[PDB]
Amino acid sequence: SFSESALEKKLSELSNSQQSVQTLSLWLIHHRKHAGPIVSVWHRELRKAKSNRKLTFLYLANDVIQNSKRKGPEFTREFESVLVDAFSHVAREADEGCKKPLERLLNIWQERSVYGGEFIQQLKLSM
Amino acid sequence: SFSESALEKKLSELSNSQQSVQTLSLWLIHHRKHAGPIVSVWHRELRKAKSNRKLTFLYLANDVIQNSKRKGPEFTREFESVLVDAFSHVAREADEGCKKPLERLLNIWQERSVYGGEFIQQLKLSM
Amino acid sequence: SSFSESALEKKLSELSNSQQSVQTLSLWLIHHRKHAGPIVSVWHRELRKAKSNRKLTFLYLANDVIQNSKRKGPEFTREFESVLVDAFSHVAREADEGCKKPLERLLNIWQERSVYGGEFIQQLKLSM
Amino acid sequence: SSFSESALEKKLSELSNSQQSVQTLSLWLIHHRKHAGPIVSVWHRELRKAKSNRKLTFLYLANDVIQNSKRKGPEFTREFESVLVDAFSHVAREADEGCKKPLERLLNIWQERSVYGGEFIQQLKLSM
Ligand SMILES: [Cl-]
Ligand SMILES: [Cl-]
Ligand SMILES: [Cl-]
Ligand SMILES: [Cl-]
Ligand SMILES: [Cl-]
Ligand SMILES: [Cl-]
Repeated sequence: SFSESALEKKLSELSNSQQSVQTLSLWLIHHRKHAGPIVSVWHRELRKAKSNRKLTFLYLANDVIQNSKRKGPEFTREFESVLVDAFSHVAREADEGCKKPLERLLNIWQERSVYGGEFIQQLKLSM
Repeated sequence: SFSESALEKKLSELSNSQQSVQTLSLWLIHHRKHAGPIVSVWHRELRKAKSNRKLTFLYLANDVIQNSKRKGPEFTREFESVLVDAFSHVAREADEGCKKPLERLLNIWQERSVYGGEFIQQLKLSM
Repeated sequence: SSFSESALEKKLSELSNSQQSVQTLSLWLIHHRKHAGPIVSVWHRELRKAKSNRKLTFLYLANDVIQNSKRKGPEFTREFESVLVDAFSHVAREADEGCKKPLERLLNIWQERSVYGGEFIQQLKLSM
Repeated sequence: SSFSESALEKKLSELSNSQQSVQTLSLWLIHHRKHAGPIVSVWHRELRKAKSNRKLTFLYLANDVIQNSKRKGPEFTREFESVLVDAFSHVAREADEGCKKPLERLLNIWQERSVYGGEFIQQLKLSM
């Protein structure tokens, strides 16, 4: 049964596993009566989610919208109200911390003295 | 046995699987006699590799350098000559096409008429 | 991009487990629906060659192509009908036959590098 | 960041299969080596709760901590010695017991959405 608490839990559990997006999309479409609150929760949770989890939220929106069309235009219309905000948020958050693995790599190298501090500084500056 | 052809093949097969980097690092360290050509091939192949494959090449360099230290300083020294170039290349390539999934998403939405052209244009502009 | 079996092989070798990668390739395959026969044939050839951890994405791609091809014509539904059961069967067998592969590859790393003594590896190995 | 079992649980829940994620968490655990006992205890508790596809990363993290902890002291080598065999055994059992999970989840999607008739699903299902 649908509950906003059940949704927060499934969104929190939304992983990188290939089945994750489509499995959740099936449950969301079964509960299309609640399309408005679903999108409201999705939007709130997309903003709260970490930089690396955000892009999977848009994949979820894409799968839900595309597959909901054969059932009703409610998901298409509900998502339409938040998508400009959603895309602009993910696009700037993608930019801010795109080199996060590179920054993390140099931090590991510094802390584990993989190279000397001067060489670390050259690598940092090269970014 | 080591061959630059055997290396190109293993680098080409270097995937996202958790074991991929450390498994290849074991073979590269066994063949540390060839550290110079290994790094030369790695560097050439890192540049030829696609944007999404490039970061795994640096993870490979990190694992090789860290683990080679108990055997000899050759990998540390050989990598030192190319790392400023390697990091600067990955850091700009990360930036150029960070929003590649977002750009690809909008292209799917346009082509599959998920939303009308005017709404697609708003989403594009929001990036 | 103009259709060719070589272009398709390169696209399948670069296919990743991401939704945007499956769906971007799916757009190109449906644009080239005139070649559904050769497309399905190459897809199946490349699926069998593919690494155990890459096989599942091929099935996600087939489903995305079939579902989205319907509004364009019956070509892909028809072409995949004859191979999808065998394609799924292959993935079913290979997933069982290569299930222990990540733990075996992990153990291989630990046999070579772990600082715990020899009996520890045997204990891990026995657990499997 | 100051050490706490709650901070560690949050860090483990955000731990990804990427090298930079395993190694960044590993830096923090070795900095907090004074708490090796409680760290290993939480790690093991969180590994068992973790989704089948997330379990393997915990083992990569344990190995990175043990290898890099040595130059700092014997705390982590000592603490992981007593649990790593059981931790590995759990992953060995769960990988076999949940091997067919991705194909089963794929079939679940196709049962709900596929445009091929009912007999097709049964044929896929029989292949497993
Ligand atoms: Cl509710
Ligand atoms: Cl549905
Ligand atoms: Cl050679
Ligand atoms: Cl080694
Ligand atoms: Cl299409
Ligand atoms: Cl450390």
